[PDB]
Amino acid sequence: GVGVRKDINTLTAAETTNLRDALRRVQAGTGRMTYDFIAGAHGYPAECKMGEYDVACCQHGMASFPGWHRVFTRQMEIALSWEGAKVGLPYWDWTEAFTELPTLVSQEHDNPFHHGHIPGKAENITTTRAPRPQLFKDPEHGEESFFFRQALLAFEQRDFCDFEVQFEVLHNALHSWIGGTSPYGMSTLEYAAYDPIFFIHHSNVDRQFAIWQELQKHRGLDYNTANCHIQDLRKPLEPFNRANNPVLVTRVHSRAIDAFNYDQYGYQYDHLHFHGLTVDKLDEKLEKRKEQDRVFLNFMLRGIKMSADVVFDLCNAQGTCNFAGTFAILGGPLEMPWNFDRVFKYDVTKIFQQMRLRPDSNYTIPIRIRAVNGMQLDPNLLEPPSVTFVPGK
Ligand SMILES: *[C@@H]1O[C@H](CO[C@@H]2O[C@@H](C)[C@@H](O)[C@@H](O)[C@@H]2O)[C@@H](O[C@@H]2O[C@H](CO)[C@@H](O[C@@H]3O[C@H](CO[C@H]4O[C@H](CO)[C@@H](O)[C@H](O)[C@@H]4O[C@@H]4O[C@H](CO)[C@@H](O)[C@H](O)[C@H]4NC(C)=O)[C@@H](O)[C@H](O)[C@@H]3O)[C@H](O)[C@H]2NC(C)=O)[C@H](O)[C@H]1NC(C)=O
Ligand SMILES: *[C@@H]1O[C@H](CO)[C@@H](O)[C@H](O)[C@H]1NC(C)=O
Ligand code: CUO
Ligand SMILES: [Br-]
Ligand SMILES: [Br-]
Repeated sequence: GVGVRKDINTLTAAETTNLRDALRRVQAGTGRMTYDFIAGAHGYPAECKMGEYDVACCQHGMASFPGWHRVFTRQMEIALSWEGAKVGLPYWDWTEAFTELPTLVSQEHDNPFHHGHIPGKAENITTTRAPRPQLFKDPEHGEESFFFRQALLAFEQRDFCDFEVQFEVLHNALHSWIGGTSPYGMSTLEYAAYDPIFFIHHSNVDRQFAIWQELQKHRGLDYNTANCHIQDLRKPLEPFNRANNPVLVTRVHSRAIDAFNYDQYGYQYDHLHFHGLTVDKLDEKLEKRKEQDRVFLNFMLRGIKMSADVVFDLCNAQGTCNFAGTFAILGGPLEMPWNFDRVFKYDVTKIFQQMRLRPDSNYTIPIRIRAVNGMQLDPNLLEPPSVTFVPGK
């Protein structure tokens, strides 16, 4: 139990009550660490500097994102343990089909997981959620969950920095589509960590990282280190490196390169079976996907000082158009500027096949970009995608 992250759907009523009691104490600010102190490491109030400008400390849009958020998620989990939690932060596997948010977080009354207070505002100013409909309805009408298929393409990657782009962009969709137009909530960088669902999401995100590390181990590849962005992964994961961090284990292991070894931080998962597949069976499924000829769109992403949803259509030369996919960017005015150094890949094989289009056919791919407050943005904010054909192996 202690330090064990369980699937949220396996919690007992006693474990649920215990986690709620521990979070209530962390949010009350009377305990060893306060919810504000921890949540403030992520976005608002800006706790980092980029020269003279105050910026959010969370690392996004870069190879250090998984390690930064691994350490952050453990920091909150330790705060809960110090206030009596007997289990670790449960993970919600949102790659399984679901029709509503987990009851742990959706219960409105007597539930610390429902929302968080915004520091600096009156006590009744809290995070809210405004969930977007595609959170619950597969926008591609495909086989299994939209999020499952996106996760498989991430898990296919055999290099950490290639994995990381797929991984992080998938994780953005849950932020965007839980928070929606909420002024304070999951869909902005500034306030997302004040909603306790942040940490249920990031427990699952961290478990996906752990699953990919198991895949890399089984493949005979790097899983406790990486050979890309080598100096970047040695930078401090601010603010966890600072002397006022009361948690020894996160303060002393406060580089992304240290964060590959999650055991040393004192936690583990109940298991790492992805949809009840062992690691060898998962990798077998990934290898089978690679036997087919596929078409991908390739997007170059960068921070745009806001969060947004991108949608694209595939239109044949006669003007018949079908929805071809979607992804999200997480951000806000406090973001550290960023540009990925490689494409974000998006599988459009099925929609090309169904429209009887080859990659070298005549077609267009219209792009739309909408900020999470609902405002349409200029599609030219992002470079148009490129098209690749990948023959089956
Ligand atoms: C959500 O909670 C907020 C916050 O309310 C606070 O917390 C709750 C728990 C209670 O303790 C409240 O007493 C407390 O304020 C609620 O918003 C509050 O609602 C009440 C009732 O409508 C308002 O009362 C009115 O208050 C004004 C005076 O407001 C001045 O003084 C307040 C301190 O008493 C300050 O918070 C205000 O910012 C404001 O300060 C003024 O600043 C000007 C500068 O131009 C100067 O004149 C002075 O510096 C000062 N003026 C004064 C003191 O006259 C009063 O005139 C009026 O007659 C009412 O009594 C609260 O003002 C209001 N607070 C805020 C911050 O908006 C919401 O109602 C809650 N919402 C829900 C949905 O529940
Ligand atoms: C694309 O359209 C042009 C005319 O606009 C035509 O000459 C060409 O054959 C078309 N290509 C395909 C692959 O249909
Ligand atoms: O939180 Cu900083 O990105 Cu999920
Ligand atoms: Br709400
Ligand atoms: Br580097």
